Amino acid sequence: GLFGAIAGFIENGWEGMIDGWYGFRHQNSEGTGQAADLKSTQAAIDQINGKLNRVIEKTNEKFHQIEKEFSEVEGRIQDLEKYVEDTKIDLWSYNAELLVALENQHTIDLTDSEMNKLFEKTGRQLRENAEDMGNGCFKIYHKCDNACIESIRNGTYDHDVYRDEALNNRF
Amino acid sequence: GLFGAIAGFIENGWEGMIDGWYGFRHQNSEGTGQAADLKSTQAAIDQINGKLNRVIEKTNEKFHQIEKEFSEVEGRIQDLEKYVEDTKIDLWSYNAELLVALENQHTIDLTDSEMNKLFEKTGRQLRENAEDMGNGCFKIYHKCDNACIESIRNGTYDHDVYRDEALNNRF
Amino acid sequence: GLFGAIAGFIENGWEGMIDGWYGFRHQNSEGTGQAADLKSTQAAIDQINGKLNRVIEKTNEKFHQIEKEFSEVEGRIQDLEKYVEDTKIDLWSYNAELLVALENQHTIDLTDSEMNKLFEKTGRQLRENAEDMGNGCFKIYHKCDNACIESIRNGTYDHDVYRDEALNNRFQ
Amino acid sequence: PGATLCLGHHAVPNGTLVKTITDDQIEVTNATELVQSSSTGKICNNPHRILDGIDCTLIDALLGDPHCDVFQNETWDLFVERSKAFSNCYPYDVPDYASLRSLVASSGTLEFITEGFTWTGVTQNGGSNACKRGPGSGFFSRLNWLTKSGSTYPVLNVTMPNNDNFDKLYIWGVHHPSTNQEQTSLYVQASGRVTVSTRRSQQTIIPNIGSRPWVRGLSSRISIYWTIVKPGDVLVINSNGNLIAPRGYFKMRTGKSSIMRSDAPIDTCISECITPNGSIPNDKPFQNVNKITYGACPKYVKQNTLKLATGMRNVPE
Amino acid sequence: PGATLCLGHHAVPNGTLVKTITDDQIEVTNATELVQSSSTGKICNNPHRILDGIDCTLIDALLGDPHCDVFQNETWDLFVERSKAFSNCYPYDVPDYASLRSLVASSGTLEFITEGFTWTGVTQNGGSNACKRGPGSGFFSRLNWLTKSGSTYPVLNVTMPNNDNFDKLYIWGVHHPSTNQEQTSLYVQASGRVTVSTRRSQQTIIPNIGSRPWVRGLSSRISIYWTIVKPGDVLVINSNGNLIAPRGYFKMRTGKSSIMRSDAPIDTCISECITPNGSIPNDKPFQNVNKITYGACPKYVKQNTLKLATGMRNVPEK
Amino acid sequence: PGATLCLGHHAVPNGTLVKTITDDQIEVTNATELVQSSSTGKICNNPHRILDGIDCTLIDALLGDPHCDVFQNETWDLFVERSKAFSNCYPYDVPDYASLRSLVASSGTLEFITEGFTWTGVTQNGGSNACKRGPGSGFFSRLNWLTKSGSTYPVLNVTMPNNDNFDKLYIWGVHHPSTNQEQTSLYVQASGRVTVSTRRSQQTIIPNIGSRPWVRGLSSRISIYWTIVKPGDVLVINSNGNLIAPRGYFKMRTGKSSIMRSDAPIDTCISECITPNGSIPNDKPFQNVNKITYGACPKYVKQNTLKLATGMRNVPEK
Ligand SMILES: *[C@@H]1O[C@H](CO)[C@@H](O[C@@H]2O[C@H](CO)[C@@H](O[C@@H]3O[C@H](CO[C@H]4O[C@H](CO)[C@@H](O)[C@H](O)[C@@H]4O)[C@@H](O)[C@H](O[C@H]4O[C@H](CO)[C@@H](O)[C@H](O)[C@@H]4O)[C@@H]3O)[C@H](O)[C@H]2NC(C)=O)[C@H](O)[C@H]1NC(C)=O
Ligand SMILES: *[C@@H]1O[C@H](CO)[C@@H](O[C@@H]2O[C@H](CO)[C@@H](O[C@@H]3O[C@H](CO[C@H]4O[C@H](CO)[C@@H](O)[C@H](O)[C@@H]4O)[C@@H](O)[C@H](O)[C@@H]3O)[C@H](O)[C@H]2NC(C)=O)[C@H](O)[C@H]1NC(C)=O
Ligand SMILES: *[C@@H]1O[C@H](CO)[C@@H](O[C@@H]2O[C@H](CO)[C@@H](O[C@@H]3O[C@H](CO)[C@@H](O)[C@H](O)[C@@H]3O)[C@H](O)[C@H]2NC(C)=O)[C@H](O)[C@H]1NC(C)=O
Ligand SMILES: *[C@@H]1O[C@H](CO)[C@@H](O[C@@H]2O[C@H](CO)[C@@H](O)[C@H](O)[C@H]2NC(C)=O)[C@H](O)[C@H]1NC(C)=O
Ligand SMILES: *[C@@H]1O[C@H](CO)[C@@H](O[C@@H]2O[C@H](CO)[C@@H](O)[C@H](O)[C@H]2NC(C)=O)[C@H](O)[C@H]1NC(C)=O
Ligand SMILES: *[C@@H]1O[C@H](CO)[C@@H](O[C@@H]2O[C@H](CO)[C@@H](O)[C@H](O)[C@H]2NC(C)=O)[C@H](O)[C@H]1NC(C)=O
Ligand SMILES: *[C@@H]1O[C@H](CO)[C@@H](O[C@@H]2O[C@H](CO)[C@@H](O)[C@H](O)[C@H]2NC(C)=O)[C@H](O)[C@H]1NC(C)=O
Ligand SMILES: *[C@@H]1O[C@H](CO)[C@@H](O[C@@H]2O[C@H](CO)[C@@H](O)[C@H](O)[C@H]2NC(C)=O)[C@H](O)[C@H]1NC(C)=O
Ligand SMILES: *[C@@H]1O[C@H](CO)[C@@H](O[C@@H]2O[C@H](CO)[C@@H](O)[C@H](O)[C@H]2NC(C)=O)[C@H](O)[C@H]1NC(C)=O
Ligand SMILES: *[C@@H]1O[C@H](CO)[C@@H](O)[C@H](O)[C@H]1NC(C)=O
Ligand SMILES: *[C@@H]1O[C@H](CO)[C@@H](O)[C@H](O)[C@H]1NC(C)=O
Ligand SMILES: *[C@@H]1O[C@H](CO)[C@@H](O)[C@H](O)[C@H]1NC(C)=O
Ligand SMILES: *[C@@H]1O[C@H](CO)[C@@H](O)[C@H](O)[C@H]1NC(C)=O
Ligand SMILES: *[C@@H]1O[C@H](CO)[C@@H](O)[C@H](O)[C@H]1NC(C)=O
Ligand SMILES: *[C@@H]1O[C@H](CO)[C@@H](O)[C@H](O)[C@H]1NC(C)=O
Ligand SMILES: *[C@@H]1O[C@H](CO)[C@@H](O)[C@H](O)[C@H]1NC(C)=O
Repeated sequence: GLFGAIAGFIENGWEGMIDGWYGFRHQNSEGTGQAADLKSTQAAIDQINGKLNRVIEKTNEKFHQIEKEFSEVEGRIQDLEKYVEDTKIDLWSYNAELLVALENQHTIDLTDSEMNKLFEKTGRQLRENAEDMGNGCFKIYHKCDNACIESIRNGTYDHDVYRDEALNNRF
Repeated sequence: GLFGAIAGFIENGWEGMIDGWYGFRHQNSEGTGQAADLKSTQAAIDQINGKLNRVIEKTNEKFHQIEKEFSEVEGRIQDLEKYVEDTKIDLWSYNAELLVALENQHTIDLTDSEMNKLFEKTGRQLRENAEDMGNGCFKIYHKCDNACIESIRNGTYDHDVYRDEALNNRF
Repeated sequence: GLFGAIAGFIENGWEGMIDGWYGFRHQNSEGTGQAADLKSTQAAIDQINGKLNRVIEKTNEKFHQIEKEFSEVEGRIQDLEKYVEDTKIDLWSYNAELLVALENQHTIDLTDSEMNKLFEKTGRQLRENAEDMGNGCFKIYHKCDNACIESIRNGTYDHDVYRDEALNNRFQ
Repeated sequence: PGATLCLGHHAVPNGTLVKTITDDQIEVTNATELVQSSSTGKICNNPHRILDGIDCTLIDALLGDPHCDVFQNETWDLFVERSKAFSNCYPYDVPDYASLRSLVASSGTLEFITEGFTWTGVTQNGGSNACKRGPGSGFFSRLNWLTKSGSTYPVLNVTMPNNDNFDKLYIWGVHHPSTNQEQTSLYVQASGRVTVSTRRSQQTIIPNIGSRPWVRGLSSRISIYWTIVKPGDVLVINSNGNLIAPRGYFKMRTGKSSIMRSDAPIDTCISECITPNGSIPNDKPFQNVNKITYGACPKYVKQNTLKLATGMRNVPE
Repeated sequence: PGATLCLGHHAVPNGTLVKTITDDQIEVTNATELVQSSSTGKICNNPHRILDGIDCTLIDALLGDPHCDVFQNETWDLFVERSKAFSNCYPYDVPDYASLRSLVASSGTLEFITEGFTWTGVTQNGGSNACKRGPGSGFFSRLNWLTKSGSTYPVLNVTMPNNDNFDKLYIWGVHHPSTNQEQTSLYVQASGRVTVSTRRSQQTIIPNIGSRPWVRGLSSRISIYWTIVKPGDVLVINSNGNLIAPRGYFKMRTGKSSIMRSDAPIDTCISECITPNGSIPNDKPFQNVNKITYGACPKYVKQNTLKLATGMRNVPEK
Repeated sequence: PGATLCLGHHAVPNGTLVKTITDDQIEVTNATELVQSSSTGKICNNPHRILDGIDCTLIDALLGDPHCDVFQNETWDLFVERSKAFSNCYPYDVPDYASLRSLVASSGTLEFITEGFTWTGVTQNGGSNACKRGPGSGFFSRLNWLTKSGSTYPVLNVTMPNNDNFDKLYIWGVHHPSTNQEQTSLYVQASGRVTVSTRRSQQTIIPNIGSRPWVRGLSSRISIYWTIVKPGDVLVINSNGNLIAPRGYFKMRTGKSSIMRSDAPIDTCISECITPNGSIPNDKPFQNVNKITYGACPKYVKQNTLKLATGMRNVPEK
């Protein structure tokens, strides 16, 4: 993808993360855990539902048209009827092929983008208390029990509380 | 948007920024101030004017065509004339709908991208003298008067001049 | 481009990089050098070949159609034949124009992206042993000989080996 | 002394392959089909008014072939013509058959109003054993076969004004005998003529005497013509032989009606979109069931499947 | 002892809603309309040459219905036919009327050249009270109603070569009497015929006899036909009755000319694009005014508005 | 004591200009052309079966104009009509010529099967010095010009059932004499008639006597008609004069055949796509050579060039 997170610096997906599209796994002295990130999950889902609803909106309604199958050979007028329909079908077929190609490229990029945005947001919370290990993980340089982890996941982590401990450990 | 800056880590736009599209606000020892960034603003404007000029370039010119309204019932030939026109209109209506959807998605992403590029460029100038506070602001760890702020805004800031002071304050 | 690397923080391309699309130049105690990055180069090439092969795939096969040139004035039926064809040509010409505009915008952005991804990946390997100079170059704060440079280029650099040396140089 | 916090995304063991700008096949966690490719095989009778022609074509119902008179005054959104249909009256043809079928189909009704045409000096209501109605010889219900009375067939000259506020469709014909004995025996004149006109249009048809192939015992034919009379205009019919006269007009409507050839059964169920293969759902934007459709239908495309990704790239390893 | 430096972007109290791939409505700071949906309601008389048909259809100006005599030799880029137009000459029809109207409209001129046809043994210039020119009887200016002279109508057999370097359009007709008495009284033969040919083409018409509804006093009709003769080809006309003869030819041109039905008034002003509703600007790529257009026009679409974003997402509040 | 590691990308001294969403021209390192704009100027004779009409149109080959009889029973994927083609037999017209030409071109064969029609009481095999076959007078090979025998021409009434499982195409005609003397010398009756029908179709043509322009000595004409007879149906031909009879039927086929007008020479070479200008390669998705094509062809567009970027932005200098 354009952002290089999914199928990129994140080595692979998690089949065990069932209640969200994106999320956090941790290991600390209390064990390991996992939780979905609701906001990123919902941002991707909303964009994809938005896209989907634009596409499957309102088929056209047509009534009397032209004939499209013929039981007798007739020449010029039938040649034109068949050519008009064949032309129409080829143009719509092209439209359908192009539409899904563009949409799908964009769905893969926007989902990659949401992974990357969650990664960036987490890093910004952690300030000088953690380092990016390069694989979508942060090494956190202070004791970080379950409540502390949850404070990162819920956006209330106060980096200043831990900064002295963390800097001593990093440097 | 894809880059996560506009309507993202930058919480909202500034109605008070009336002379530019993107820019800087600061607080230092001489007070607070705001300035537009001309290059980022002009890059966004130039790309938008470029795409607009492509879209509004050259209408086709047509002269004698087919009839499109009819005063008497005729059957097969008229059914065909009407079908041809209705088919054409539906195809052009689709092209128009898709063109503005793709264009508009791209305008939102390219404007988000310009905001993010300006942010990254600023961080890169500041080197080890500042930290990303996570909301589009940098905390600068040294006295940075008005001339110093302007040196950042104009791309001439010399991080080495302040590094000792900054590192002492950060760590 | 959207990522701001090519024609951005990377100020220009290298005409002297003649064996890859993306790569590295270094200076260390053993001199200077250049090397193509094969993975980034191939990722861009593979995406471009992918989109080219989708575009040049499968022309349509058509046989008996309608007449498109006429030697006599005839009025209504000929008017319609010519309008159907003119309409078709204008629609395909529009599809062709739009297709190359969209593809080309995207090729520029995907190549910019591949540059940016390589830069970010390199940064991540270096951890606290280097700083981004802001022009696509890293200042590495330890002695880093040819084999060390190659360890970065091949993705096996061990930041812990050099961390004490680098931090001493960066911060003290 | 510390902790690790990893960011990640979900995956599934087996995702779905889709196409993009750069890849003919790439796996995502989920996708949805945009091409409708199946039908139940049955045409739903709601919400459109469907009229099953059964053994009858629309033109045979129009003319009033006796086995089709069940359809007199019927209406439809969609008239469905079956492959088993057959004609069982006087052998006929219709120059520009396709146009007459189309304009009646689009009108959406066979509502017919009889008018008091006076035919002085001729015998009315001729019939044939090629067109039995009950046990006896008969003829199209909507047409009136005129022949001589006594030893003469005078010049017929009749008019019917349109004093209504809608357009009238008149269906009429011309009889082509197979021999001169037949021509003179029916119409006295050795050669006939039929002229039907309005203030703005006219048709004169000269009958042609000769053998066509035996159909239902007959080498003779009737040719069918039509004339539309607008409000304030007038119909005049003038003939000295071979006229197959109208008995009145069909009321012409405009609206959403049409016609379709199909052998699919009709079922009681609901579907906006009708194809000859049966009704199809219209939740998807495209369909590959049939280029022939009626109603609110997905657009026909050549592809039998097109998958729209609705999830991220699937990277279970 | 430090500073803060924040990056940001502008916003406005209320922007404009646009559509994207993912959103049916999202607010941006600015947008521009791509559908032209209005017209002044008047057709501008420049830069295209507009010819107002007034009370005349193009076919009646072609044939030369007397009240359309003012259109003789006229030219146009766009002929405008009005709903008030009426015919006031011999009642007629044109099999394939639409094709004759189209090819004349496309040729863009009624330039007519009289030719010295000789019609030996018949009376020329027949007229009718259905087709008055002043208080007296008349006929289409470009057609010549031939009838018997003395007690006979001989077979007419005439040719007119095209030795020019452009195509000639010949308009002619066939008279359909209402009775046999009329037929014989005018043409002597009990059944006429008209055959008009070129080297590789022919039309043969047999008149139709019978009563039809009175139009301006008459139960009779004329049917109009047309024949194009290319350089080096020739016209031959052969008839033993019922011929409505040509008087000459219309010069055929190719170019940008056309015809439109409209009741919009013509105004002194300039616009490349014309619809029946009136002229419209063509700065936008699309329009929803009318599927019928002439000139350099935006493309007709069904949408009445389509907004192209020309600024960023408008985010005045969190 | 340290090192510097710079990331970068390649560039070239001059790349190629392409179009994007935002730029009419921007330089990339490489691009490829998507519009085929050239042809060799020759039509390749493989893989499609090409039949060069040389001096003959498809209709003249169909009817059996003697100089076109070389084409008897020929087949083609693409029939190529040349501007130098000429007719050299009895002068004729075909109402709806374009449709007969189309349906024969599409059938892709002139395979003809003679049938044993019986024409009792008329003389067969009429010919003309307008249509020489070798040194003597002759006629179209597929048609049979019937005239009186002795002093009479009876009512012809013949039938030919289709008991095959393919459709039969019958080509037949009607003679229009230039004078009554010719009409009666040939056909006895003063006015003829031809009626040809199947179980659900019929066509009656009344000849029209009179002069057309002199062509190869003749001011008379033949008009050509056609009738298709399906399996289980039957043909009836009924005439009391002026019938130009069929000798049998053309076998109808369905498939990929067509016809094209071109003066391009035909070369020994291989190309799937044929235009009147010559064959063209079909590796590109679009072409601007000709809107007329046959085979697996790029789509015709108006642009003469469209470049697809195949490299990044070319930024050799700041
Ligand atoms: C109804 O009206 C039409 C139109 O007027 C008449 O048609 C004309 O008929 C005449 C007589 O048949 C035709 O005359 C013939 O013209 C031929 C073509 O001439 C061209 O080529 C020659 C030689 O190269 C040139 O000299 C000439 O200028 C032309 O370029 C000639 O080849 C014929 O000549 C041969 O036959 C004639 C007559 O038998 C002899 O005089 C000659 O010596 C020679 O043997 C011949 O002159 C004329 O072409 C017709 N015109 C058209 C437009 O069709 C009908 O005849 C008339 N019908 C009736 C029943 O009256
Ligand atoms: C002009 O020529 C025409 C063709 O030859 C003549 O038409 C023929 O006329 C005869 C006499 O009426 C018809 O004969 C009748 O045929 C029917 C139907 O026969 C078919 O079906 C039956 C039953 O299934 C079957 O038994 C036969 O084998 C046939 O398959 C018979 O039922 C009658 O008894 C009767 O014999 C011909 O059908 C008809 N042929 C065609 C092709 O139309 C016509 O008579 C001639 N006209 C003149 C003036 O002489
Ligand atoms: C065949 O029938 C038609 C229609 O019925 C007859 O047409 C009618 O002919 C009469 C007698 O000329 C016309 O009368 C005229 O009416 C006008 C009023 O508009 C009046 O001003 C005149 O003084 C005259 O009386 C009548 O309009 C006309 N009707 C129609 C519908 O055309 C025709 O006469 C019949 N033909 C024969 C040969 O009998
Ligand atoms: C964010 O996470 C923290 C850590 O779990 C939450 O604060 C704790 O809440 C638990 C359970 O309610 C209490 O036992 C602790 O006393 C709290 N600790 C602190 C540091 O306050 C906090 O509620 C969460 N905030 C939000 C917005 O959900
Ligand atoms: C894969 O994506 C599709 C489309 O978003 C999902 O189908 C929708 O699911 C909801 C909830 O069941 C339904 O109410 C909608 O009607 C469905 N929409 C369509 C277009 O079918 C589907 O659930 C997703 N599959 C998985 C495994 O998540
Ligand atoms: C066939 O339908 C027609 C058209 O609706 C019927 O004609 C109408 O009948 C009703 C009831 O008698 C009248 O109120 C209308 O005024 C009639 N319309 C016209 C224009 O005359 C006709 O009665 C129907 N025939 C039958 C046998 O039901
Ligand atoms: C819907 O009916 C159409 C028309 O009968 C079917 O298309 C035909 O399918 C058969 C078998 O594949 C082919 O031999 C014919 O050539 C097809 N005709 C055309 C015009 O395509 C079609 O398969 C049916 N589809 C469904 C879903 O029932
Ligand atoms: C341009 O003129 C057209 C044709 O009259 C107008 O379209 C018609 O508008 C009326 C009233 O809205 C409708 O009832 C008709 O059905 C329309 N006819 C057609 C053919 O669409 C149209 O509104 C005019 N446009 C403008 C902007 O003046
Ligand atoms: C292929 O042949 C076509 C048709 O002859 C050429 O198109 C003509 O080109 C000339 C010169 O440019 C124009 O004046 C004509 O108007 C064109 N005719 C039509 C019908 O478009 C065309 O140039 C040829 N293309 C190539 C590559 O040889
Ligand atoms: C940048 O900023 C400083 C003021 O802090 C000023 O002295 C210098 O001239 C500026 N350079 C430019 C290019 O404006
Ligand atoms: C990477 O480079 C180092 C240093 O030269 C070398 O020891 C090692 O073989 C390389 N590894 C790979 C995977 O090529
Ligand atoms: C809005 O966009 C258009 C197109 O660029 C521009 O002409 C107009 O002046 C803009 N208005 C503002 C407020 O910038
Ligand atoms: C029409 O133009 C022609 C050719 O220029 C000319 O001979 C003729 O007299 C003109 N007629 C009128 C009414 O001016
Ligand atoms: C390459 O050539 C063109 C002229 O054909 C020139 O305008 C363009 O700037 C050149 N590109 C570079 C990178 O110098
Ligand atoms: C330019 O791109 C095309 C298409 O992939 C390729 O065939 C050609 O060799 C390329 N040229 C260069 C300079 O790489
Ligand atoms: C012409 O083709 C037909 C149909 O294949 C064949 O049966 C017939 O014998 C052929 N005639 C000749 C002379 O080869």
